[PDB]
Amino acid sequence: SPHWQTKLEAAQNVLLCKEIFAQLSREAVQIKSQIPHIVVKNQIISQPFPSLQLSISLCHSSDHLYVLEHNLHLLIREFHKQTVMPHPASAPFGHKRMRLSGPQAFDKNEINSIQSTEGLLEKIIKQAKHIFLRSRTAATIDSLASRIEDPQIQAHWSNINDVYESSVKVLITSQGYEQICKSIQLQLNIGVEQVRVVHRDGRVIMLSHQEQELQDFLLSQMSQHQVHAVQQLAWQVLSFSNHVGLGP
Amino acid sequence: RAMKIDHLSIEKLLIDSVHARAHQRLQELKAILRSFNASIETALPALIVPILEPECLHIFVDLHSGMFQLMLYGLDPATLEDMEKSLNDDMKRIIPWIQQLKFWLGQQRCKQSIKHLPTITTETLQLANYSTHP
Amino acid sequence: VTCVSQMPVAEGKSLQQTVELLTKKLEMLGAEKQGTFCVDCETYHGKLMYVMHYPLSCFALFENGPCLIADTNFDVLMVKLKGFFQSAKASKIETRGTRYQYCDFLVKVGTVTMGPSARGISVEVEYGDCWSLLLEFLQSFLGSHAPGAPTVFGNAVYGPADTMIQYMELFNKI
Amino acid sequence: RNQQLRALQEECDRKLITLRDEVSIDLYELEEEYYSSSS
Amino acid sequence: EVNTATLCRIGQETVQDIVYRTMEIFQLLRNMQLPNGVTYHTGTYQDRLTKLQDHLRQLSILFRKLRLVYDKCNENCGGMDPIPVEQLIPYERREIVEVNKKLKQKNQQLKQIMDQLRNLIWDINAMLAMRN
Repeated sequence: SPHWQTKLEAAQNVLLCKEIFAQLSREAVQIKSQIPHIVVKNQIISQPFPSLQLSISLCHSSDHLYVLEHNLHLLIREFHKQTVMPHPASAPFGHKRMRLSGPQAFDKNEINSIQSTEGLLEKIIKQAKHIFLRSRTAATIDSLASRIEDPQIQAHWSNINDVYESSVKVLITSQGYEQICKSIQLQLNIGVEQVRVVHRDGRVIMLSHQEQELQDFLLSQMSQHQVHAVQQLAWQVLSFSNHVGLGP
Repeated sequence: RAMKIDHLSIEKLLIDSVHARAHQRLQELKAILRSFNASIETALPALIVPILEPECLHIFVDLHSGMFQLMLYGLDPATLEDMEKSLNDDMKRIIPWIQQLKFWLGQQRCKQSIKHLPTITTETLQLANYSTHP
Repeated sequence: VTCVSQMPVAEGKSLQQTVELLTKKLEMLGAEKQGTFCVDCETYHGKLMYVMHYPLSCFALFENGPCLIADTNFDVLMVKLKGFFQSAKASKIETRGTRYQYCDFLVKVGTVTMGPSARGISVEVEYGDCWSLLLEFLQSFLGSHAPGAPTVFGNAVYGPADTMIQYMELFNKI
Repeated sequence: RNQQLRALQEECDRKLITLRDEVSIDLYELEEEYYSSSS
Repeated sequence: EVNTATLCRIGQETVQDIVYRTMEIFQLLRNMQLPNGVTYHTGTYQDRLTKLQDHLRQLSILFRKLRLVYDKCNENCGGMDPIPVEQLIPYERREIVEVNKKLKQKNQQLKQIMDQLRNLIWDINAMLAMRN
């Protein structure tokens, strides 16, 4: 393999890395008060919320790999967009989104479709999504280890993992009973805000960063619904069983 | 504290200076709180002011300017921001926002408590006609 | 999409008093602050000088008016054909007001353009026919008013500018 | 060279996506087999 | 080789399967339209005919096994025949327990292995999120 060629390639790589590091530094110093952060000559770290010590750092001779590739691809896509053709006829030399406001009236859509903030914020909220997924996995593991004698809850992740959010479908999954499928919680986790979960009622909810007791409450009430359904399975005791009457 | 390194980096000098002045004003605010109330917490990058006595309302400082904004793991944007802007501009009107945040936690706790059960909250009945018994 | 709009010309107390009462009723309904998209209403004509703005303005000459270009292009076309049109000299009025988005429903209060005028209440639909919720809100919002009935429900797809021209046609009303 | 490398990266992306789909079927199967038993 | 409790569980599962097969044969009988309707001349017709033939053969074998297990449960009444604990419901084993403990330990090990595997799978999904 050519040696000077890959040397020149790595040189271009470190040059663009220095450029993007300067850009992220200028962004962190010129940004508003959205979040505090730590900027050093070569090491950067932010804190959008407690227990978020994002360890991104510019190294030089003087997850662990995916997030940096993502950042590089997003910044180079940003530059590429800064360079689609404007399809100019008289002299637009812009983007079709600008001229779309003429025929199609956009009160705030055109403002949102023009340009937005990115760079450090997008990587930060991606790490937020990551830590949210980690907390969800930890809650599931804690339920499995603790509520073992309890009905073993069973989860399944989605497949189209977007740039910011994802989802998981979870169910009670009583021991050897497919007819006990009385509640199915779909959780769409995102770093933008709290996760919104719906089981069977459209009850849009929002937990906290360390709030997980809603899972146990759903577990209990679904255990109740399950004993109701299996009683419907074997006499015919009617549906007079409610959730909680005045609190025992 | 009180770092006096020999030109390791001018950035390090800015860190030392801003960290010192920020810890100074943060201890000042902590003393103000202790003058009003009777327990708070402190950390290295910023400090924490408690609002509940059993985890939100965390204060922090701009490491490159004044106007030390605040942010909580809560809600109410464009209003908390205005409160912090008025705080940075005045530094006097601080306890009314403390009581506002007290009311805020009081209402958010019950809202989140009643969210899972079938309920519909609201500000007021909006019917003050029979304004005798209530 | 293109929702109805009318102007209940109230009296008794005052024009500004009626505007304040309507605004207070809307706030009691829960009208959230959404800026002030003051939509002017100027006349020079059978063309027109519509300056209503909805982050773009245009004048409807006829056939409801194409007016599909940005405001700058329209103003440049007007200044270029200075006199080459048949529509400079009529009264150039300008209506104003605030726009509040209660919940997926924006309401705008077109005030007195030249000073003699009413406060037209303009609402905005989401998808659009579709008068069930429209009427349910109009009856709960005002009294014996808001007839509307624009050149809608005929099927050329939710035309706002034709409605705006119809509203500006209220110039001869006073 | 542009067209050649575009085809190369398209083939690579296709292979990676097929890998993801197969691993997705596999993870669904193994997760269903695992959650059916609690130690 | 008693397997009596397993035999009763098998009989319960067999009657459940009989009910499910009844549901299935009804759901496959409802969609049996006229032969020369549009195109299903004999192909799908004879296909579902053989399908229901196998269904009925399997159901007959299941009824045979149900009769057999019922006769076995009846003949199983040996020693402590009355056993009045039915109405009186309440209100070595060491080797088996040790084998169960070792099995649960191996299961926890395999659970950690599956956790690592699904972590890698989520990572790969993240990579694909970065794809074009």
